[PDB]
Amino acid sequence: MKIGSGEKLLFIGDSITDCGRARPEGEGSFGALGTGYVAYVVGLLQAVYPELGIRVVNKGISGNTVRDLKARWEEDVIAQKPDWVSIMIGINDVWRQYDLPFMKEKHVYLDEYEATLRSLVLETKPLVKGIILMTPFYIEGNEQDPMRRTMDQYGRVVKQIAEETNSLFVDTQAAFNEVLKTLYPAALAWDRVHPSVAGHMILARAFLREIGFEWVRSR
Amino acid sequence: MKIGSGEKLLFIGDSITDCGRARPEGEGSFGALGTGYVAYVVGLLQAVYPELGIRVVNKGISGNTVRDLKARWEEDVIAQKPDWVSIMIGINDVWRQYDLPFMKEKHVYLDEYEATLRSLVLETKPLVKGIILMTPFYIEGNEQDPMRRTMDQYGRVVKQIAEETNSLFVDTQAAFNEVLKTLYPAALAWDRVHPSVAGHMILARAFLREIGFEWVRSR
Amino acid sequence: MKIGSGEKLLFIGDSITDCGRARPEGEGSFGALGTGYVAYVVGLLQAVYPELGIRVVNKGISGNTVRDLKARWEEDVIAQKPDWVSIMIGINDVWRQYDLPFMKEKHVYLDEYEATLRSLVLETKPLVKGIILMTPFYIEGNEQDPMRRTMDQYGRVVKQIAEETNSLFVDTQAAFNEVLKTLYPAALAWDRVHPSVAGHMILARAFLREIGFEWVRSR
Amino acid sequence: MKIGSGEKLLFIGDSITDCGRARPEGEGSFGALGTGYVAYVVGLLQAVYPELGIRVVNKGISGNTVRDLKARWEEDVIAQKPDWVSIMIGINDVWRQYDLPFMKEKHVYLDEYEATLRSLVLETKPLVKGIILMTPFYIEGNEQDPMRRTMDQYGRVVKQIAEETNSLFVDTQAAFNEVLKTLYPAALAWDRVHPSVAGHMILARAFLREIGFEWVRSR
Amino acid sequence: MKIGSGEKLLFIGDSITDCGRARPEGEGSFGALGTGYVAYVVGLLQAVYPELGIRVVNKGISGNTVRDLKARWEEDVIAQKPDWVSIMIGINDVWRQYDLPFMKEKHVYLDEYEATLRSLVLETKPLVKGIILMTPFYIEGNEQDPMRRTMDQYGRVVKQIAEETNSLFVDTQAAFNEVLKTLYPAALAWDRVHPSVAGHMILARAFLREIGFEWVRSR
Amino acid sequence: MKIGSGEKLLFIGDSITDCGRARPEGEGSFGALGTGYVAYVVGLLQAVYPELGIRVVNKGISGNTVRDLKARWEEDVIAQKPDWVSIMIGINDVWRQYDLPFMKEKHVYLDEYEATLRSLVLETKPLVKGIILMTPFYIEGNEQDPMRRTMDQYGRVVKQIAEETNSLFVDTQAAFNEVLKTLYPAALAWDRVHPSVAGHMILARAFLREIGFEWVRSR
Amino acid sequence: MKIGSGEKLLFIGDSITDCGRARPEGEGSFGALGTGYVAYVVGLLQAVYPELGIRVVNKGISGNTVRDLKARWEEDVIAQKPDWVSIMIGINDVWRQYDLPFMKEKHVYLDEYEATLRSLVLETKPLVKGIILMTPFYIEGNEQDPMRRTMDQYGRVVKQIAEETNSLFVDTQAAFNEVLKTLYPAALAWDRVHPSVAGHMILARAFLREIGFEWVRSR
Amino acid sequence: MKIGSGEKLLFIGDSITDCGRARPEGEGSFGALGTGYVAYVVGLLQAVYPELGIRVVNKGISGNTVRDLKARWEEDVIAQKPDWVSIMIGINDVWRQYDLPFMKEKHVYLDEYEATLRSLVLETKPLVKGIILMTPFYIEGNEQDPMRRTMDQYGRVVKQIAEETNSLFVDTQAAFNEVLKTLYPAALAWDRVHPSVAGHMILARAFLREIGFEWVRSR
Ligand SMILES: [Cl-]
Ligand SMILES: [Cl-]
Ligand SMILES: [Cl-]
Ligand SMILES: [Cl-]
Ligand SMILES: [Cl-]
Ligand SMILES: [Cl-]
Ligand SMILES: [Cl-]
Ligand SMILES: [Cl-]
Ligand SMILES: [Cl-]
Ligand SMILES: [Cl-]
Ligand SMILES: [Cl-]
Ligand SMILES: [Cl-]
Ligand SMILES: [Cl-]
Ligand SMILES: [Cl-]
Ligand SMILES: [Cl-]
Ligand SMILES: [Cl-]
Repeated sequence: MKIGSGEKLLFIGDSITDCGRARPEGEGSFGALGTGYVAYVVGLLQAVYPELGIRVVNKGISGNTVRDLKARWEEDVIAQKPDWVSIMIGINDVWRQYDLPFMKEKHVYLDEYEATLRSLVLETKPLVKGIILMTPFYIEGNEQDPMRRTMDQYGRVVKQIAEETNSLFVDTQAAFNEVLKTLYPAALAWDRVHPSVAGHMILARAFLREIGFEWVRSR
Repeated sequence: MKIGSGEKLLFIGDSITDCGRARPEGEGSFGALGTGYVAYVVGLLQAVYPELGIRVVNKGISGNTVRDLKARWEEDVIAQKPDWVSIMIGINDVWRQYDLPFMKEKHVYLDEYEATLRSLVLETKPLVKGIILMTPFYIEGNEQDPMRRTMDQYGRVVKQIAEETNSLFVDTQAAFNEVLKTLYPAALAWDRVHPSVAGHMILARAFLREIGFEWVRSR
Repeated sequence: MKIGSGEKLLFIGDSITDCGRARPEGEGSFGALGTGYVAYVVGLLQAVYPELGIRVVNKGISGNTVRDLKARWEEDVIAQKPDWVSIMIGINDVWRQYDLPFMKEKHVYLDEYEATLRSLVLETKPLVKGIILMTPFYIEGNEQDPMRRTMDQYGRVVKQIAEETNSLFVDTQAAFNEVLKTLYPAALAWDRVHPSVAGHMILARAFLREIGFEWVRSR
Repeated sequence: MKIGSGEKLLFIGDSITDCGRARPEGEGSFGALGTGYVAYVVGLLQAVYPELGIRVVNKGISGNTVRDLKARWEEDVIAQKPDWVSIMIGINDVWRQYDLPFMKEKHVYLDEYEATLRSLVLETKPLVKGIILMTPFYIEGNEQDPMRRTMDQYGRVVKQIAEETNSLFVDTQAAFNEVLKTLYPAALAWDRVHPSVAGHMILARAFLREIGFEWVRSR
Repeated sequence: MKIGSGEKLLFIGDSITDCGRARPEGEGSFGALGTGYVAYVVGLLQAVYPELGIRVVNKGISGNTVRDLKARWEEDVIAQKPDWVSIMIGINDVWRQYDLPFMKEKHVYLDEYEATLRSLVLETKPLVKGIILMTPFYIEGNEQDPMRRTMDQYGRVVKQIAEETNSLFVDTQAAFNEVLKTLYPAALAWDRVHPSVAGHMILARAFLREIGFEWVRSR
Repeated sequence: MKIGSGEKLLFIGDSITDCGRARPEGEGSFGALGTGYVAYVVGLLQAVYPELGIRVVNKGISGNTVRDLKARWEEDVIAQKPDWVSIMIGINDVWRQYDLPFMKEKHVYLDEYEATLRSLVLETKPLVKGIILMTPFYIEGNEQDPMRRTMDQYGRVVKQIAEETNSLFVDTQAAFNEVLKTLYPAALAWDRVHPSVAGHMILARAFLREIGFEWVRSR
Repeated sequence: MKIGSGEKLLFIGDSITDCGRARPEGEGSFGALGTGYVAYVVGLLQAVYPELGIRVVNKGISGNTVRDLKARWEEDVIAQKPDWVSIMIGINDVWRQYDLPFMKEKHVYLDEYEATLRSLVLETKPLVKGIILMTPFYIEGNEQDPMRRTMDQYGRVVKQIAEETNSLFVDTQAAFNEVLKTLYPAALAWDRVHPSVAGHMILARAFLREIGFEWVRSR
Repeated sequence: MKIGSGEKLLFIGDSITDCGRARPEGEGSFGALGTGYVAYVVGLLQAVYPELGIRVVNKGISGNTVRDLKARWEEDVIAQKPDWVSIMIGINDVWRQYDLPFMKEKHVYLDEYEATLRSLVLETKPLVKGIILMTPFYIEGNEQDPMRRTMDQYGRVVKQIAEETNSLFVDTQAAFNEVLKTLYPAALAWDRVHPSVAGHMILARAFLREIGFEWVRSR
């Protein structure tokens, strides 16, 4: 378990991270974390590692791109003095290109995305114990569907950044891809983005595996 | 125009037809028709052929398969004594196979679909002046996406029942396919099924074209 | 088609233009345009000309007169940098004279209306590709009903302005008048102002015809 | 005053009568009567003739035609054992001909109107102390507007049934016509049917005048 | 009729005047006047004197005493430039003494009430055509019930002020007292203050009589 | 204490008893009892005699007269098998005579009141361990107010049925009369019937005193 | 009775004091006091000592610790110029330690609690007639349950402060403890903090006993 | 994994099972399962064993005891034809003894509990592929708290019915007891029964462990 006793873990991202969390503070055991993967992660950490006393904060905001993250980074991340920061962003940066193809100011293209994401990591890194970069995803098994193919470009950039900055790394697309050998997307998400509890459990599990959670502790 | 003065035109189908129509009656100029293609059809007929005096009833019900249509056919179609019946059914018959793959009782497989749709068309045809069979559709441009491929098969059944029964036929998939040469599905429908006003306009236009509507009357 | 690829078309007016559009921005494919003629225009443009990529903004506000338009023109029109501006105003300028005949400050009489409308057109014209002036209307077929007779005076002023300024011109009253050879007003609008889908389709069609939309493209 | 001490006065009709009255009972001093002319009548009677002890019941139902009155007459009129019955019906009988011209089953044409109203009056008359027939009306000053012209015909039927049955008679059209020499319809009722408090006062005053109310008692 | 053509009549007071009027403006034919005596007055004036074109504004605020009136007098009265001002205040000034007898700051005793009311009249008088002073009231027929006896003291002060300032005068208590020879208070108002439509009609009639309204005009 | 360990105490009456109790059951510690004197009684019993283990059911129904109690007596009283029944009824029996003086069917005059209450008490008495008859009341200190005077008569009937049947008796009027030497009615109840928490405490205290509650147990 | 005629008694605390009181003022006979012990105290004082005319203000705020009280003390206590101040605080100071054991900034430990509480008392004492210190409580009968054991430490500090400052003292825990010889906590409060009416009556009674209330006055 | 491909797993119990599941059906991927352990189980199965194709139905109903389960067993369990039935019941059977100690009909004492649960298990076992008996629980670490001690006894009954019937068994108390070595109950559940997401994760994990789930499959 990478995360130590008494440390503060902060999640940031878009609607997938937000999932109705309390604004602004995003912190608490009784519903403030929202109803998705972040809450599940916290639940599993308290169920299996209750004695760690890890404080968890949810700073997800629905609709955000990486441009949006940068605009609130000082208040929502730096000022919280976290020990660990998890980032999942990119879905909207890409989705806008495809759902509102002529509203170009809503789009964040790959080279802006890469430099902005890198800027967040590099600002943050000297201030925390660690960073977890989670790729964006698209719940679509055809690698050549245009949005899937784009998403994969963004996920490859995240991986490159994590390698270069010695951050932890969660490939969410790879997690979905395993399940998509069996299920058509619509069984997880009608819209291919916002999933069922199952999808959120896919995400929470992928995150926990990368931080060295054990389902039943050797300890 | 195939449809003539004083005739009662009754539309039946699933959510795409329903669009929040008034239940049970589904009839009237002031919101009873719902907010999608059926209303748009009636509006355009009224704007361009006000003198036709067509009465239009919306018997769409969200969620329905053709098995559900059969269960209400007597009270919602035959008892309304329509002159013209327009049917668009099949989306849910297919979609349940993909979004609830393990709840097999909710699926209506091709054998049940064909037999049932066929039976409804045959029973109805001698009772009315005319039938219009509209294909189901899936807003997805890849013919080898599994659900698109299934939907195309269901739509071949509809085409061949229309041909056999000398019913009018509207190929709604082909109408979307044209726009899909330009737009990614998400620009019309996040979930590839329930579209924007533009999608309902694609549907209304396809219907009207098949019934010989003229945008500006030749006269 | 007068409107070119990539251009921004902005509609302004009263409740007939507003129809519940999102405030303040009024822009988007999924409901921000409201539920009336503006949305229908956009729907038909995307259904038939998806590749044009025309951005459309709805700046209608319920209750407005031309005095009101002038008060928000800089923020709601100039600052949007549109390529095309469509204006429909006058209904309230006139209606107040008849529904609140003793609340005179709510009235905008014809000579103020004419000069104010002209001022908007002349301010705007050097900044855009084109202007579309749509007359106000009253859904009443008796030319000598007092409100109808007044409305027609205002529509004649709009026509004169469009001719003088080389704007495009939509005679909405003439569009209604054709339909009113068959229908009593109440079949379109109980209040003779706010119509059914059919009325909105009358308007959308009238607008599209003036910009050279084709229902089925020669192209 | 035609109406005397301890008598039960029952009003029946459509929305103009209903005005949100309590269902099913329609009786009582504290809001059960609704918010229009029936309540205003009861208030004025109470203010000026408190000692009369008149009981008043509102059996108005929004949307009704005379065909609807007949269907509920037994339970809503005869079973209430009133002394005096006031009827105002006909607006919807007419209005449906004009606002839903093609839904002919919703229309109640003059033959059905006369026969039915006549039958109700004849059946009721021997069971009660008195009947008051109030004309329907249309807030429109042009006698040749098609709906006004129809409404005037229906009102001639009412007048002649009242004369034949020696019922009291209230010419509500004539009461509006007087105000319409000054006001355009929209100042009283946007839709020419459901008026402001002023319109309900015109109705209440016309009723009271016919029953011999005095604003200040001669005594 | 004291009130002339084109003049502005403004009502001010407490909840009895307010009756849910629109804030802040309190002016309009379609519900802004609230649902009580003020609206009824306007209704009767439009029904019988439509050609007068009298503008009416409702500045009632629930809970107010005369202290409260003075605090908003410049914005709610002076700044409206009325021709006629009607005042009804005192009910709360008195009621608080009896319902919250130990919350003394809510009480306005008679000598403060008299001087404050006089100050409003004297400030206003040089700016208007006329003032109408309506007494407060308490719907209680025992002159020796403590609250009734107090209320009567306040009404006598209003009468004295009206005489001294040559204002018009409405004795609302005397109007109620006539009806209370027949009805127990609870038939008009459970709380002895907020009445039925009948009570509001008592008030509206009392006001109209003092301004020389005729129910049927000699004119 | 008259009431003993393990006994079921059932309260019945009108709004004063109901106070928003859960329907149909009316039983339980956590809000089912409503928010007035019945709940206050149960709370005080629990605070001071927790060991008594009294079960308490609230069968109050807003609006009821004794005629309504009779109509539900079998299912709401006898079928509950109580040990002790507390009745407080009469307010509405009286109040309808005064607030709806002309709706005579809603009145329950003294002959019906006495006969009915008497019959209920006689039928119930052999089936239970004990009955407590609480007078109705009117929060009004003037014995010659007409409704107070009637209520006092109804309360004499209750007292004399209690004496005859050796039932416990609570004179609720006398409990209010004591406070009314100090407070005007409006300080307890604007409408002289439905009081503040203080009024419900006056009722609860009167009940408890009659059943031999001690505020601090003598032990 | 310690509290004299005309004096102002102010309660402050957490949710147990707040119980939905009106913000900000917290004062009035008709619901502003909330629905718990404070209201009950006022009810009993008005039922038994109506002539005292004691004004009572509720300044409870849900969630508060003693740190929170100190932050609003000047506006919510000093500025009200009370004669008597009752304080009940500590429940949250303790509860947070146990429900959110890793959100340490929400905790108020005993030595901070003691000094802060003392500071409030000492600031206040020269400005009032008297202070009533009510212990916090936990509805749990096992003295060695960790939260109960902590709560008792805080209650002992309150007692010490009251002794040192010559304040009045209410041991709420001792009151509960008597009832907990019979009832399991859940019969009073599922959460062991927020009780039924019974629990609130326990509190109100404990408070009244300490101020020398008599249930039936010797006087 | 004990549970195999294509099998229908039906969960039944009280609120802890229900968690807002869809009624009556309780089945489906998109929210029908509710928001607690049942949904979490289904999500984890889907994330880790998507190919198993397990159908899962939630028949939990808030408030139920085993007496309630028996009353609906035919329609909610047997008629669903499940392969696997998971039962968790007993919380309410116990809790009513403690929170409503005097409403003895609501209690289900150990004799009724054992007999009834036993009978259900015996009747069901020959009709299905397997049964999983989950203990009730109480989030309380003191074995001598009276309700914890009772709950432990009920849980011994469940264990011994499971052993006798060769049913799978989940000791949910033991799973909470482990976390309770660290956390006070209030950190998981204020009321010691309805827990946070962490509590539902403790339950889901205990279930999954008993059915041989692997967090990462050995393969
Ligand atoms: Cl929380
Ligand atoms: Cl999002
Ligand atoms: Cl409609
Ligand atoms: Cl559907
Ligand atoms: Cl949108
Ligand atoms: Cl408008
Ligand atoms: Cl009523
Ligand atoms: Cl109607
Ligand atoms: Cl208005
Ligand atoms: Cl008021
Ligand atoms: Cl309860
Ligand atoms: Cl009642
Ligand atoms: Cl209050
Ligand atoms: Cl709190
Ligand atoms: Cl679902
Ligand atoms: Cl439950």
